[PDB]
Amino acid sequence: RRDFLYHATAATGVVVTGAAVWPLINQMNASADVKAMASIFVDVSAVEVGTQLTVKWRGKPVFIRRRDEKDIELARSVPLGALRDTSAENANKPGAEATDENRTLPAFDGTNTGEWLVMLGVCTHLGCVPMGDKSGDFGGWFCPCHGSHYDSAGRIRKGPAPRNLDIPVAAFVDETTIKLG
Amino acid sequence: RRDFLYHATAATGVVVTGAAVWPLINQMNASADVKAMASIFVDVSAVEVGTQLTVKWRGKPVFIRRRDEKDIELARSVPLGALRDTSAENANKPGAEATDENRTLPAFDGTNTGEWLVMLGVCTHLGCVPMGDKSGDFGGWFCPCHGSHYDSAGRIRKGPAPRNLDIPVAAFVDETTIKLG
Amino acid sequence: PDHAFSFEGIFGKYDQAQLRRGFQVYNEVCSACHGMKFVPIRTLADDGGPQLDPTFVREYAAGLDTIIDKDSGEERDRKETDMFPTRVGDGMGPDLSVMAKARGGPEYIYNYVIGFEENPECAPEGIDGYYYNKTFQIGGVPDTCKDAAGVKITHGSWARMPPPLVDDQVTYEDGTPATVDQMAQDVSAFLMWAAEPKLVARKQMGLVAMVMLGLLSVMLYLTNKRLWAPYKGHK
Amino acid sequence: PDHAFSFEGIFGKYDQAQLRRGFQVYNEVCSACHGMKFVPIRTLADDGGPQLDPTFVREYAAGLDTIIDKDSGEERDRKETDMFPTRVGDGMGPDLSVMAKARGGPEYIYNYVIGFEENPECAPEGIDGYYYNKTFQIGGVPDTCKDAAGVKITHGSWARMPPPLVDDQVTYEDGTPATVDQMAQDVSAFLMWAAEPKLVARKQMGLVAMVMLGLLSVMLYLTNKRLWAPYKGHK
Amino acid sequence: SGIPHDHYEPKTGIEKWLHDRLPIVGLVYDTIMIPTPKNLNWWWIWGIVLAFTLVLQIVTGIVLAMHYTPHVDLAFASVEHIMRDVNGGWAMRYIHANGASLFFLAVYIHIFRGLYYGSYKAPREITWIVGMVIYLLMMGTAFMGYVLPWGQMSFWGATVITGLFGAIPGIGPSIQAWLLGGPAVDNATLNRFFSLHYLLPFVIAALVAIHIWAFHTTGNNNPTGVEVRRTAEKDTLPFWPYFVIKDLFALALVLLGFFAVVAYMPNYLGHPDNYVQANPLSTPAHIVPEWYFLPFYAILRAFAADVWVVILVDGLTFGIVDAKFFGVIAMFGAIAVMALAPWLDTSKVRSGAYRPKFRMWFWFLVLDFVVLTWVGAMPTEYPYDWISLIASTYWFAYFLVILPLLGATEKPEPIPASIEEDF
Amino acid sequence: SGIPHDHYEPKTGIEKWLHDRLPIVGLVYDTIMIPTPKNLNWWWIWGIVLAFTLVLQIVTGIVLAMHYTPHVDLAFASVEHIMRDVNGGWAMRYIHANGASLFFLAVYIHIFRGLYYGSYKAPREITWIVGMVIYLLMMGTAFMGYVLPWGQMSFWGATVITGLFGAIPGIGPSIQAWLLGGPAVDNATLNRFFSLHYLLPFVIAALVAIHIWAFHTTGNNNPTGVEVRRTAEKDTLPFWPYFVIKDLFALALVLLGFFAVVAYMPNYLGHPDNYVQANPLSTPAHIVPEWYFLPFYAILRAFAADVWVVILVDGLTFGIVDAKFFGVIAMFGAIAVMALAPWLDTSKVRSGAYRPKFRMWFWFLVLDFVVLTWVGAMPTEYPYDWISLIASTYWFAYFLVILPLLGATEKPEPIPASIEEDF
Ligand code: HEC
Ligand code: HEC
Ligand code: HEC
Ligand code: HEC
Ligand code: HEC
Ligand code: HEC
Ligand code: FES
Ligand code: FES
Repeated sequence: RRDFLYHATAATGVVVTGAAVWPLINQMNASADVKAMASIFVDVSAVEVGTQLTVKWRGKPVFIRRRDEKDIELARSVPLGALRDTSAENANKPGAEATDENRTLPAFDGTNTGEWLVMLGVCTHLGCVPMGDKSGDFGGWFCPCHGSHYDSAGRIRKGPAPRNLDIPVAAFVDETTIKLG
Repeated sequence: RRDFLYHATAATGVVVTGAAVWPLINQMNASADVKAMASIFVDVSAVEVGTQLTVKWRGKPVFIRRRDEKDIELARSVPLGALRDTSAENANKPGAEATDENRTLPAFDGTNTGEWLVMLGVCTHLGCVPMGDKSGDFGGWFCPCHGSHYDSAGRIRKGPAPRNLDIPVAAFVDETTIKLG
Repeated sequence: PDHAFSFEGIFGKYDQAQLRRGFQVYNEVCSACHGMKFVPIRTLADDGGPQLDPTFVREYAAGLDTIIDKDSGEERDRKETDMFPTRVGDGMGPDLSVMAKARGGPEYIYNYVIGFEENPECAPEGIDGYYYNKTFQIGGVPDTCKDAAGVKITHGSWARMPPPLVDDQVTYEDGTPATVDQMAQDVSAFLMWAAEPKLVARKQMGLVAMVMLGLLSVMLYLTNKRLWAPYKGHK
Repeated sequence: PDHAFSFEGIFGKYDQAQLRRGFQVYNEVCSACHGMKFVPIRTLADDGGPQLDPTFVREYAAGLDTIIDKDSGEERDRKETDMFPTRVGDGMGPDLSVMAKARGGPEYIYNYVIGFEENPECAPEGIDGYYYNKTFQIGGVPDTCKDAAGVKITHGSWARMPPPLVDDQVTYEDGTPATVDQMAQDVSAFLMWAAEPKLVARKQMGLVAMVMLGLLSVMLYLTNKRLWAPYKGHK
Repeated sequence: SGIPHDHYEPKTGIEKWLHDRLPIVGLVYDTIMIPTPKNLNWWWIWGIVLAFTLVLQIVTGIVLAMHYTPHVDLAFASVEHIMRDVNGGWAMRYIHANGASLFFLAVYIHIFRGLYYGSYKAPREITWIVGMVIYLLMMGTAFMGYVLPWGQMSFWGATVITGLFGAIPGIGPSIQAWLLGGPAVDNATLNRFFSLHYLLPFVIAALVAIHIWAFHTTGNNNPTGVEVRRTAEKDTLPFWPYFVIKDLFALALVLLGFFAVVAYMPNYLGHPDNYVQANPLSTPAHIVPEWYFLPFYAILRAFAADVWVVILVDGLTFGIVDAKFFGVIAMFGAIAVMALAPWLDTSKVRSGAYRPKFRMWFWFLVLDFVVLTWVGAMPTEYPYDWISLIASTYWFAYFLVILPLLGATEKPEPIPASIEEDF
Repeated sequence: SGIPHDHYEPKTGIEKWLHDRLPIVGLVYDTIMIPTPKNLNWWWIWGIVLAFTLVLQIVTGIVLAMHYTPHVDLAFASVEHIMRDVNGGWAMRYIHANGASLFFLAVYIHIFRGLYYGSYKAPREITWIVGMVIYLLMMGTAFMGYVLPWGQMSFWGATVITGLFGAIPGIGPSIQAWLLGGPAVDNATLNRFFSLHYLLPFVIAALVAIHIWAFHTTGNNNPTGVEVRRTAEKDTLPFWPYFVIKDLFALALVLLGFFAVVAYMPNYLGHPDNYVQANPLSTPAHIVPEWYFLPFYAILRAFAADVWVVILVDGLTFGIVDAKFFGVIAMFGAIAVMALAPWLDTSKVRSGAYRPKFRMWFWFLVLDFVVLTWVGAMPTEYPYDWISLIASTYWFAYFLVILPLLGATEKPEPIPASIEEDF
């Protein structure tokens, strides 16, 4: 029939056109040489808890450091007052106060926070890498580019750096792994 | 006057147009990051005549080796017969026979040939670098990629390599220098 | 006969056990000299070929050589995102990333690995440091074996690669006679994967497109026959 | 007054003795920490700037650090065709290739090198490992020197570079008082060269083009006045 | 009337065998001897300027692409290879970079000339539509292009002017990723931008094709609210040679100034921070994208819920229309309303040379444009916020309300007849 | 006669306000309802094929350029990035690479259709000239493009097809260096070729613009030596929908075969050696540039002073015209004479369907083309040299002498009247 045949030819042409167009819009999406980059895992695997752990990602280092009790108590004993940046830059949660309870990290899929802290090892002043291993005038990190003193939990202190060390979105992989991204 | 003024305006416009066009055709010519490459000099400067001298150029090595009498006599005692390539690949001269008198090199701006020989260190089979320092079954060079035996003057022997080691265009700089290009 | 593979045709999406076997061989034999830079380590999980377990991929990656860095010179952990290593020189060979296309391809590798027999009865002494292969055609030949005008009288020529495998070089975990022929077939398939990983998608796209275009063409033929009817009816 | 340079204007093609002095200064002082990768060494013979003798250029090149290769990893002799070295980290600074444009430019370098005086009477103790400058504006400041809302009360700030020169750090072969100010001016000019080598050609092109286009424009104005005459004569 | 004077192909045998391909007929009859009025001031030249500038940019770009290498590790190096080794180098780059500035400067005067002399008024809507389409294309082009040197400002300008697309809800992040080639900026974005940047100019030329086709079919505006009186037309001299020569004279002057700039003040319109390589880990102060996008940048970063005239607190009625989305809509509308103008001005009148109130409002509009240009560079701290809000509000007010009210009560002027104004 | 049927813009208000921009008038009156004869066989489709193939190539290329990096160290790697990571990858590359093959195959049938049915004969010279110009542009394009992968065949094909320009005396080496960017091939050549390769297609489209403008002004050729009898023309049905649908049907079939190839036989038309990186130090055996240049490659490498019909020993009279230059001139002439044809055929007649001797000579010409294609791949050893010489000689003989003699004594046929051939 006139109507059926004509309309069906038009429909088939449209379908073929769309099947040809879609890839021209798909090629611009993430190629294979990039999809992997978004999800990167770090196998903690007995890092001798308490010293440090650094891994490359996105072109910047991601600091994964266990906690040393003295470092912890110094952290938990910091009232929000006299704290330059009280925003808890960590993006895995809202703008909740920069408190160690929220600022340390998720709890291994369990219930504890005062044992691990993974932040972005990038000084907020201009992007230098602070030196770790208990340094500075607050028992934390020290930036050698201009002299910015970080604290135990990574909150900025004693320098031009305006804000603390951000915390990327990360969750645990059941007690031995970290997911960065 | 009508004619003079009109034609002169047209001429000036044309001249300016050409002066503007020329650089659009000049920029495509050899840039500064390449002009230097064409002319490269090697300061021989007491290379302890007789062992070897290699220098990078055009992405390939240019062998400059002095002559050892035993190597020389073996060379000069090679009749054109039983010589795979008798063309004297050296491009500083015509297709004259592949003879040591023509095949060794120019004469320091003086008069002698049996003392220096600079050829392109690139096997004519598929472009490997033969090992020097008296090697092979003819007291010359040996290609380890497929087993091609070169002779003292560089003429191919005992292997698949069809032709000898070419000789680029080179002249001397008055007794201590070599000009490659 | 010709020992056709699985993918040799309009179907044959890369039987994966064959590829896992080829991988067991490649990393334990060919990797000693050869490399595959054009091949990421994360492809051993992508569909189509060996759909291995990612964790094993990360382990096998960390167990390889050290690829230093691109920003800060420092020997890292050779993360999977990187590429397979590269063996370059001093008794080493080319890259096998796309060797299955730079030659019907895989049959070359099979009939090449297959064939390293002793020197024939024209030059039994042979050559020092070079070994003989039935199918390689780009190698040297002694003057004793060439004809009057330089052409060789041998089927193949002398290749710089030694015999890669003996009678029972490695064990297969799945359970299979690991003779030389099966290993050769398996590694050939693995290299073809390394070169053409997107083969099955190719075939499926070809099917879909052939179908849709045959449909469109039939409908257009009907439309043409119709429109041109009142002008091709009296004759 | 402002100690204007030679090139500061419609003329001033880079007085070359100044640049040779700046080169004596840069290779013996600034090169210890800084680099100029964006600068080929052969440019020390190209016209416009220091038209040094090529042979000295090859010597000075071979006398520098070892830039290994791009094809075969091996420490070469560092031919002029390569670029100046690069000092990257561990107490080192940025690249001075185009620092004369990333800031009126050279005046910044002059008035920066000029000025490292002692700490003022607000924080005489200063800082450990950091030294004071009166013109750098992108450095830290102690809280003792900041105002009520974070702004600094000092002219400059604290820079990580130490004082580069004393009263008579080096000798000039031409014969000239090598005080700090002259060296600063000279090195500033050298860096401006390293950044804008094609300055004089710029100016000459500008002159030629201004002239030719003024001529063309005058002729077109005459042509216009003529054509539009019979329509603008009665009014 | 509308004398085409096809020339009848009576010249000779050459002009008679050309009856195979008409081409010369087109040129002569239409695109050279197009009757244009006598009353043209010096504001009707900038189209020739734009055409020449476009040709210049296309040429210089085709030359640069012979030495530019799109990749994060070899772009800066290639740009320096250009400015140092290549024979002409600096010339091509400075002429390419600055000529963009002139291009946009010239379109600004081309557009504001139009708003005054009712060139958007009927029967000249298609030209206006096509011109806004072009403006969009060329903005996108210049944006894609500022990125290629992979300096420092490139990276961050791209970052923000792509986060815009991500502001919107539901389909923001998807579009962002599909445009950047990934979560953030990297070589993929660079390749896209280079290709795209090397392709749109031709679309612009075609659109310029239609732009020129339109105003040849529709008569050039003329200083007055009058047409060429087709019914023989002693007015309306032809284009060639008169107006051709006038435009070429002005163009020579403009190129003279442009080359003086290129040779003495080339790095003036630029941002020095674009001469330092990129660091995704450190952001400089005062990114200040460019100077031909500051108006819309300010219209964007003005609405922030920081004024008693803050309509964001009211738009929060719907929980989806947050601030960011509001600013993005405000910018898109700042352009869409300029495009809608010809259907907002409810006046059966023409050039504001006979509409005083319109003159005052229009000069206020020009001042507002300049102010917005000057404000996008200054921080969002008091008092600049109030200034930006006032300016954006006036822009929208003009284009929405002011023109209707005028079209209603704006005819205290004696319109001129006889486009032959022999005064 | 030549009924344009402008449609008078009587549809409605939409078709009446479109009197600002004519565009739909153009499309309808001219480029859709163009009276075409009824006597069209299946050889008048390949133009649609060529247009579609050109669009396809342009699109796929614009996509690839988003991932290709022009540089010696990152081209191969980028091509593999495409064929592996990118979503579609292999498809775009195989469709780009093979579609070039179809493009040239289709132009071959487009051209030989023409030589038969006197489409070069008057009054259709301009179309022929434009077509030869295009052919040249697209050959140069494909050449510039085969280089970009920086394989092994790329390098050496470029080397030789640039040494050609250097063969000539006095201005050979200068042109060679100005084209390669240096003494030999390197990244500079790559950048030039990429840019150029990414620019000419648009020139081709414009030239296709003029190509289509010409044969719309000049009537489509028809199997017969007859015109549409303008003076009303019951013959000459319109283009839409009849011939549109016919061409689309043939095009669907062609694309079906093309995609079957792409998906099952994609690496068939290629050279495997282009999958190994380049070594300027080692040359492979049988470079064999490609399959759409073998004819001219053979015409070039035929004349070598190795036959009793060797005209090189005679051309050596002048010490400047050596062999190489002679072959280059022979190739340029092989094309120039095909372009000059319409002024060599001295016949007041048309399609060879009524000229038998012409039929025989023409089929011999097709055979010669195929033979040349098959010979450029085989060595220059006996007997192939004699074959190549014979074939080139026949090509030149046909195009120079054969057509005049026919035009003189080639009318033993009853020409058909009444292009309405209701048989
Ligand atoms: C060193 C001990 C090797 C190991 C183990 C393997 N290969 Fe190899 N291979 C090697 C060399 C030195 C060469 C070059 C040979 C020459 O004469 O140039 C090769 C070559 C190959 C090739 C290419 C053959 C060709 O036609 O060019 C292939 C396909 C190949 N080798 C395959 C291969 C496989 C599958 C291996 C593991 C089973 C393997 N080789 C091991 C050195 C060495
Ligand atoms: C190490 C002992 C140095 C030597 C010797 C010189 N410079 Fe340097 N410089 C150095 C560092 C560590 C820095 C960074 C300072 C900071 O606070 O970030 C610099 C910086 C500069 C700059 C840039 C200043 C700016 O505004 O960013 C310039 C222009 C500069 N230095 C110049 C310079 C010159 C001319 C030198 C030789 C006379 C020289 N420096 C030596 C480290 C060192
Ligand atoms: C054929 C290619 C090409 C065309 C056409 C082209 N450009 Fe570019 N453009 C480039 C290249 C290459 C660069 C990078 C080199 C540079 O910055 O000079 C660039 C860079 C730019 C820059 C940044 C300049 C700088 O130095 O930072 C701007 C702005 C720009 N283009 C705008 C435009 C506009 C607007 C147009 C036309 C409407 C245009 N370009 C036409 C090739 C082109
Ligand atoms: C957004 C508006 C707009 C933009 C952008 C624009 N045009 Fe126009 N253009 C107009 C209008 C309105 C006219 C007046 C037409 C008339 O008077 O009939 C015009 C007229 C012209 C004219 C003839 C009269 C004149 O003013 O010179 C030329 C030539 C021209 N434009 C070229 C260009 C070119 C080339 C570009 C871009 C590369 C461009 N225009 C961009 C709107 C625009
Ligand atoms: C927008 C860019 C673009 C356009 C337009 C384009 N191509 Fe290409 N072409 C490329 C790129 C990129 C490559 C390298 C990648 C590849 O080889 O597939 C290439 C490669 C090629 C190759 C070699 C294919 C291979 O894999 O070795 C050929 C042949 C070719 N082009 C011919 C053409 C012809 C003929 C046209 C049109 C007349 C054309 N191209 C249009 C971008 C383009
Ligand atoms: C060297 C010759 C030549 C080349 C190459 C060529 N053409 Fe043609 N083309 C012709 C001739 C002759 C005709 C016949 C015109 C007529 O019959 O009036 C023609 C006719 C056409 C037609 C209408 C009738 C037909 O045969 O389909 C189209 C459409 C067309 N060409 C498109 C193209 C396109 C698109 C290209 C290239 C991308 C191209 N042609 C390349 C010479 C050529
Ligand atoms: S960069 Fe970290 S403090 Fe200055
Ligand atoms: S490569 Fe030198 S002999 Fe085979």
